[PDB]
Amino acid sequence: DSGPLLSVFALQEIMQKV
Amino acid sequence: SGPLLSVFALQEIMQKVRQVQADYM
Amino acid sequence: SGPLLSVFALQEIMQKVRQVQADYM
Amino acid sequence: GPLLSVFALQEIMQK
Amino acid sequence: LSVFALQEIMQKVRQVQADYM
Amino acid sequence: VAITVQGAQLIKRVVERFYPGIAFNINEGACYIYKFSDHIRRIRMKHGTKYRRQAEEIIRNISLRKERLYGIPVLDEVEWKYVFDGQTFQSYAFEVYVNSILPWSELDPEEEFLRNYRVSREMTEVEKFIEFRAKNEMQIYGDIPIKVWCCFINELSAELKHVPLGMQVMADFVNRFDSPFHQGNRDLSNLEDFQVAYTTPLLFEMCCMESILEFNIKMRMREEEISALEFGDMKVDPVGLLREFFILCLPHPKKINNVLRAPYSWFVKMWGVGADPIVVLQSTAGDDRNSKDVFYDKFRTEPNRYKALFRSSFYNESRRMNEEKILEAVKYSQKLGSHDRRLPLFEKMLKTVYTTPFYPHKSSNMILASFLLSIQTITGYGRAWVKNVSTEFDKQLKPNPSNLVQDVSDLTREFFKQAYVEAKERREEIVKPEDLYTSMLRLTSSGFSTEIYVKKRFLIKINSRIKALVIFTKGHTVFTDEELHKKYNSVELYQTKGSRDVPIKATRTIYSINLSVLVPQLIVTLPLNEYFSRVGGITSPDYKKIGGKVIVGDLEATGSRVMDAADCFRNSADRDIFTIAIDYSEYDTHLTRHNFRTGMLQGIREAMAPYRDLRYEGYTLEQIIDFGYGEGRVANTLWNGKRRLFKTTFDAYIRLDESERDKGSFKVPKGVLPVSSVDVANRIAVDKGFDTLIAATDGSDLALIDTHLSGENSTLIANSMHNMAIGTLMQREVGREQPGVLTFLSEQYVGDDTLFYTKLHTTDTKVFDKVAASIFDTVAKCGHEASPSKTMMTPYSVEKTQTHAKQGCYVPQDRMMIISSERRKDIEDVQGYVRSQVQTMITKVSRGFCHDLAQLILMLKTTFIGAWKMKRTIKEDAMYRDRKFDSNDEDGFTLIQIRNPLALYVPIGWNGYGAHPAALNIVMTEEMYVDSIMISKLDEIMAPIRRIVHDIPPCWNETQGDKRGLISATKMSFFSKMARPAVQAALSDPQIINLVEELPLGEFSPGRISRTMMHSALLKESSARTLLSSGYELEYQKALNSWITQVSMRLGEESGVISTSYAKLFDVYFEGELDGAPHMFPDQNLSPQFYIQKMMIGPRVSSRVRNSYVDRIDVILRKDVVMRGFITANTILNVIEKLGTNHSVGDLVTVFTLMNIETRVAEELAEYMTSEKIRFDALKLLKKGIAGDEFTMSLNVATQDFIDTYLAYPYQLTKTEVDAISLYCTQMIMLRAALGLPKKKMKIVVTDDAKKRYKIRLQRFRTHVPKIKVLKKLIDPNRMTVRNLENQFV
Amino acid sequence: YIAPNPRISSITLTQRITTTGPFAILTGSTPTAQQLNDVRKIYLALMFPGQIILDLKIDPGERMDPAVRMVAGVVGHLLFTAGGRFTNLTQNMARQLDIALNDYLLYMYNTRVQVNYGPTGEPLDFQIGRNQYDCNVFRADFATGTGYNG
Amino acid sequence: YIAPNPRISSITLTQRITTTGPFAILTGSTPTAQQLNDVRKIYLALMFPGQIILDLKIDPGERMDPAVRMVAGVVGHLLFTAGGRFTNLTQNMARQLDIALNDYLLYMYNTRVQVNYGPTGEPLDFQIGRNQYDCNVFRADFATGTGYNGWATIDVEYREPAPYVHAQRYIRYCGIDSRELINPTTYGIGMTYHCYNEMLRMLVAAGKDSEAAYFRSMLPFHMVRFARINQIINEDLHSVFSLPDDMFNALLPDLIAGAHQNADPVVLDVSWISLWFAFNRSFEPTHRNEMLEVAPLIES
Amino acid sequence: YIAPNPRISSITLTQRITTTGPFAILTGSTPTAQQLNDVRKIYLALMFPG
Amino acid sequence: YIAPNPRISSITLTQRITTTGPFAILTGSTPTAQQLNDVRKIYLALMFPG
RNA sequence: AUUAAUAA
RNA sequence: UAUUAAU
Repeated sequence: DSGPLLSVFALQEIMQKV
Repeated sequence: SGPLLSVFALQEIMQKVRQVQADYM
Repeated sequence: SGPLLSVFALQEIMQKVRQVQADYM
Repeated sequence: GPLLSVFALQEIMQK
Repeated sequence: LSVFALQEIMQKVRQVQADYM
Repeated sequence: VAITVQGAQLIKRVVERFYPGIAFNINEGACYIYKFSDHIRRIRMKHGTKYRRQAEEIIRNISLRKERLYGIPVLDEVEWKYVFDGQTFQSYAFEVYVNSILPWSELDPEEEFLRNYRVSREMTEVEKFIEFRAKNEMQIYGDIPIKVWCCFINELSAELKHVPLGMQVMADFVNRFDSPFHQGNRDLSNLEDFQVAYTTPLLFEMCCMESILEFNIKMRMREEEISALEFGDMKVDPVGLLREFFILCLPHPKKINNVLRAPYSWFVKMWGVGADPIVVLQSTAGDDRNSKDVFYDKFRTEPNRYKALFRSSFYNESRRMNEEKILEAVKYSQKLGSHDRRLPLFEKMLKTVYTTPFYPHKSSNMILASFLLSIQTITGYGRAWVKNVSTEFDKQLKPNPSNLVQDVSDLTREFFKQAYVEAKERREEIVKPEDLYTSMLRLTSSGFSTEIYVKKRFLIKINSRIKALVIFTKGHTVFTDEELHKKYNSVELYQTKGSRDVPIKATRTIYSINLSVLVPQLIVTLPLNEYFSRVGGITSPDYKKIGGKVIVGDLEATGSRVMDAADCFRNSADRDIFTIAIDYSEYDTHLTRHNFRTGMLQGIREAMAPYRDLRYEGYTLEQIIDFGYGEGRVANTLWNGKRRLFKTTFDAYIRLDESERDKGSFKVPKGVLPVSSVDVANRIAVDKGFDTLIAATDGSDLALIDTHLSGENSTLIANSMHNMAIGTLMQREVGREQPGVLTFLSEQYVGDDTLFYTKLHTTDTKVFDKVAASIFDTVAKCGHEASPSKTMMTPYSVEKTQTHAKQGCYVPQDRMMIISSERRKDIEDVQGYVRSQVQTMITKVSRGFCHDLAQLILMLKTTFIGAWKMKRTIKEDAMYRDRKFDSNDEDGFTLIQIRNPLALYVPIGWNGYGAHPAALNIVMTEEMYVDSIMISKLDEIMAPIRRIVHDIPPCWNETQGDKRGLISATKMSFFSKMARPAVQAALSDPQIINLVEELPLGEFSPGRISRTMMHSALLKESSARTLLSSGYELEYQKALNSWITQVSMRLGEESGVISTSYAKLFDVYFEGELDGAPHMFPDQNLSPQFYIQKMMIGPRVSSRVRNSYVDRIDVILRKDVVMRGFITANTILNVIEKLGTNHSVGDLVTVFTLMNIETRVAEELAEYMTSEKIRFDALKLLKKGIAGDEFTMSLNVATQDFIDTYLAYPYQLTKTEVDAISLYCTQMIMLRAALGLPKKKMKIVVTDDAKKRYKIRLQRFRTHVPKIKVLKKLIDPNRMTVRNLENQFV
Repeated sequence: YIAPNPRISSITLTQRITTTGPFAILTGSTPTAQQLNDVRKIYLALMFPGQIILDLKIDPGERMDPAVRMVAGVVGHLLFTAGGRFTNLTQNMARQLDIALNDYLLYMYNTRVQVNYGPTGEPLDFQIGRNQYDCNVFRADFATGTGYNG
Repeated sequence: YIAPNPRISSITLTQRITTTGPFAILTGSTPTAQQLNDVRKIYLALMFPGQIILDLKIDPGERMDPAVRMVAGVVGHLLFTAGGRFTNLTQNMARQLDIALNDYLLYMYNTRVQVNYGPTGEPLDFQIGRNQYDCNVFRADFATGTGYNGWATIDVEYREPAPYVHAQRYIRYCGIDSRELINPTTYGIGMTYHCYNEMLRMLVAAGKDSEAAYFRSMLPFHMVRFARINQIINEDLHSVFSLPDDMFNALLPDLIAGAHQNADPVVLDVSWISLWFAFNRSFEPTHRNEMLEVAPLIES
Repeated sequence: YIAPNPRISSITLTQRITTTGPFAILTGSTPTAQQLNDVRKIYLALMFPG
Repeated sequence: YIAPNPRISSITLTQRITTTGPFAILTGSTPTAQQLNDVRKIYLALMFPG
């Protein structure tokens, strides 16, 4: 099975942390 | 106005996306 | 581009239009 | 900027 | 060439056809 | 195993074969090549120019391949003799073809389909006539050159380790005769230079289509793990059937194929109706037999009640004539071509058609049944030579006490009289004199012409005959005394017949009719069209009203053939229903004045009785019928068309007097010689020893027609009502002659087609024979005649309007040809054309085509569609710029652009096409791509796409959309007396114009509506678009220069417009198990990708779906035919948003009427907007084509039930947001079902964290209250959806 | 034929945007040609008292609308005379209008309004309101003319 | 199957825009094919009183819905007869409908509406309203028939000799006489019966004004439906194959007492939402049976 | 752990669109991981009384 | 070994109207080899009491 | 040519 | 207008 499909803001946070 | 999502950066951080998906599951 | 009409001015314009339409008919 | 209020919106656009 | 449809859905199709039979 | 990598490798090999020495890499978006031609240089030499290269350019590159222009190499195509790698075979089919080649001395000037005539180095008028016939009948058109098709076939044959027979035939031809013809890549309609015969392009097209069919059948049979098809239990070979059918047609393809259409379809229809145990799929619907509320549960087997009824005489005669037609076809093939081959397999199969069982639940039988219906597309379009034949008066059937002509006439009169009453009961009436000029807009070319002036703006004349332009210019000249009384039954007055190509059958005749004849017909036949337009009704014979019997709207009402024909499956699944389907032969020709016309005219006149006090420009209604259907208007018109030809000798021609050789006013073909009159042509013309063709020129070749015409305003309605009268007499006569035998439950008439759902109360063969004889006798006595070899009278089989149903299941047919087209295609916008091609492929796969083969075909097409479109741009130093006018370098060179095959899987908006590799019916948008690349199961499939997703150059689109600057100088002189009373009253005084200029009507205000209509009519014309798009290549060069190889996804689309990307504002998780029971559907024979989708998601059992604001407004505006092409839902939405929330319904009605909308549509719009005032959120939804295709409309998606059972979303959203979320959910569930993921429920999840809620609130505020609307003072703060935003996600 | 000022309807019938009723949905209609001819017939009946009278009809293709009945039940009692010295309409039309008025008066009835039904099952046989207004007087009776303009 | 005019629901059930209740949710739904089949089963049970009876079913994949339950509980007491002379349904179904009606009547209870509970813990055992309407009358009692269509109504009548001497009875649903031909456009304007009036009184007394308005405006549709059913029963189904009066009079006592000496009634099961769809559809016959005039010779 | 039918909240807590309150605010939320663990703790405490 | 008549469990009144049985899932199942052996054991026990 | 279904 | 289904 696949996981959750993240929103734009969560991906933005994962970008900005690194 | 709204946020702009770059495909290149998402492709770079795909491994961390997979990791956080695994943690949520 | 401009402000929205109110009820009053719009109804006045529409009343004039309807009177002219009735006269033409 | 900061999130607006719907009550301030009519004050601004009434001007 | 090979079939581009993977076996997971094809087994289900075979099962429902066998149930029809 | 991934389709992407194998398809990319295959298309790379195809490209490398087509252009030898090219470097085509699969890791780049496109490849640019230069082409050299010496045509322009030698004609530039006429103006005194010189070059240092002479002829060294060709020798430099043809064998050495060293021509490089600014670092980009120059190449050329591969010659025909090396297309198939030099292979050769000993195919007997090639020998059969070359034996069937005829000399020129066996010509028939008026032949239906051209046979195989030779090519000679000499050139007389005979070969010139052959050439003139071939140039406009052997055309391929299409969108891809046929040599690319041959190269793709070669590569696919190498890859599959299988060689088709058509490939063998083409290889054998090219191994000995080399180049058969030359075709232009830039313009595919430039066919020339026939070598061996004039039918070689047809031969190559037929071979390519046969190869495609063999590949399709092999792949489809491979998907199901079967090795052969079955006829009952006996094993058959589909390749053998296809080859034996292909070999027999070689001497004369179109004629033999058109002969053999009927027996194959008869065999497919009749197979299995007599097996003692029979297998059916149970169905259930309402009491009416035409009900669409059908659901399916399971298969079963039951004994056959009608087992003993198939030894009757009718079935024996049907089988015997169906065998005899095949026998004559075989005899003709064996005579024309020197061979003794036949069709042994089909002949063996046909002998036991009734008693051999058919299994709907077995793939090996359904696939064979579908295959037997699709092999008829090999011959391509039925382009033919249609000759003019006059109406032969002296054998039409006259009324007689032994006939029923008077009865059909009287019943037609009665039905026409009743139709007007039924239409008036729905408040639909004839046009009144106040609407005479307005109604002319409900009527492209005409018999008139006009001249107009246009001004170029970043003063020329053009000629146009379009109905809109000619009406707009000179509508007042149509309804005049001098024009209405003209009689078109002379040499100086006539019309002309047109021709339209159809996929398989012979060419259709088009009857162009003058506007002055069409207007009176419209005046008295518009209410009938409107009354019969709507769908649905009761089809029981005991029901009084006839609006339900006419089913002209029943088909194509919903965008799915399966949903619109569920009653066929239900009635074929039932054992109590006996179906009678009767077809007529030359139906239109049999509608004489004795049986059809006078009754119709009398009925119309008697229905026009209450309206006697009206006067239309001083004319009564009776004069209007006279002008519309009179003597010189319809009844006895003289029509011009193709010339009649005779064979004669040259010596007798020169021995003829000079006066008899006068060149008259009628043009003649190239190879024929002019002759003054028909009789003098007849006197000299001889059969044997012919060397000259002649034709008359004075006008005695014209044909006089007194027969129902297909170009009339009320053709379909009158045809269907005449069919209803025939069926009424049929029922009455069968009730009289055989009482109590047949009871009628349903009657349907759609023109020349009749369908009955009856119950049969007998088993004795004699009684059934008597009933059938009575039916045929009744049909014969009415003036028509029905062929017994095509009449259907059977249970367990229903066929209605190209839809087949056997034992409760769907038997599809594929006639969607992909190689050719009816006419030349000009690709103004590449992206839209590729989108439509993907739509067509979806339809084909839904009809039973192979999914992987369709994907391969699309990958082949997507690379070569846009090539050769650049002739002026020169790529120098990585810059795209205009060429210099004359030079030694850039003269005679063009740039070729070949796109990557993977561009088929790049979302629209990143210069790609929106297709998904998982399933063709899923549209790939930007957030769709992001979701796909976040799924671990799709890694191998999506890996090749990720390299080139950002490197796709922009597409050619000369119809960019914002076309402005073609201002016309001539003014519309018709607007004064056409405008609706609101517009006329507004224009009556200028102060009203000044006040309404305050209104936000804008572009459609009465002061400037005329120019808007005029421009919208002008840009509709084609040549005006060509003149306007002359300088588009500069804009394309600018677009290429400004391009940046970066892509990014956005949440909001524009100001006030949102899309499915709005769903990415939240997090999405699937959880919660659902029902695992598979669903039953009647349409078997699907690829596994579609089959799993229909198994996990059931068929649509709900009548309606969810709709958006834009869709509802558009559906309402579709009523106003006059204003349909000008006002869209976007304009109405902008108007109602420029008004506040504090508005009355009457104000909306009056402003909509001020925008020239009809009053009823204005009332509909106003009541709809008043009903939705509280819930209106003033947003527009942008659908990228999601769930709009043929197959997806048959699934239980985009419904309220689907939303209830699959989706959980926060209650705070507005309607448009819910629409976007629902579309996203539908597409994601379809993807998950396609990929084999478990069935779960989508849940929109928002936690209690303050930061994420603040971000969501800010984005929602931005979307609902944009800054640009605030600055322009366009936001209403008192709207409910705005006040709600205060406390949503705090 | 002249219409009144739309401000009356705006401030009275559509005064609140969160509710709806028969009058509210009927204010949105405009007459077709046949309805205008019917209006001409009504005025011709009015101009000739006694000599011309009216009756109600139903078109064969039409189906009956309840809001239209509810509105007509109130309008007809104020437009027409049905007894005393002359009449404008037949007894059947008066009976149908009385039934329509009865249906309108019980439309959105609630507890805070007091309804005490009468001994008989005839239409309009009840007392309504806190002060118990007697609605029996609005039933047609051609001898006295009660309930109409006369 | 005919549907009523949408104006009734538009001006009664969705009369307020800012509030959504059970009836407002149900009035915006669309039936599927299986629910139409259930409606057909319901009408077949209606046309054969006592011989075919109804029951409720739930699929193991289905789950219960509150709004559907309340709507069905209200509607079932008006569609069906549950005692007196015959029955349309089993005792379990009546019990479930009583519980659903009880759950609907206490849905949005507030202080100004007065509720006074009785001694027992039975459903519907309380007084409601300012005037204290007693709701105990609506609980099912098969011996007396109170709370359903047969409540205080003459359902079966014997008039005059019939062509088949073994079946003299006449069925009168809601007290309607089927000796007249009816015009569907204008029939039923001023008609009523006891159970419908009592239900309207109870709905008003509990504070359900919009629902009471909807049911008041839907009454002529109801009357036309039951007139059609009465005509179909009394004129089309009269045959030698109809049950004798002696056997007909004992169907309900045998069901109550649990006796099995005679044959038992056939039982069909339907879903909950099919009741709401059946109340809003009316059967309109368009084609009489083609064996109607040949039946006596076949019987002979 | 299973949630009830959403129609209950649709017809009881968020019935009126023109008003809000504490329950109407809390209806539109999903738990994080820590709150799910707290729910597990609550049920464990319930299954071992005292 | 003889199965009971299918008409005992269900009745059809019209084409689309049919009564449902309480043990539809069990009556549709088919035994395996081991279950058939168990049935044989049961009948052997019945035919030799004690 | 004529009506529909999608796309723009 | 573009494509396609049908007549």
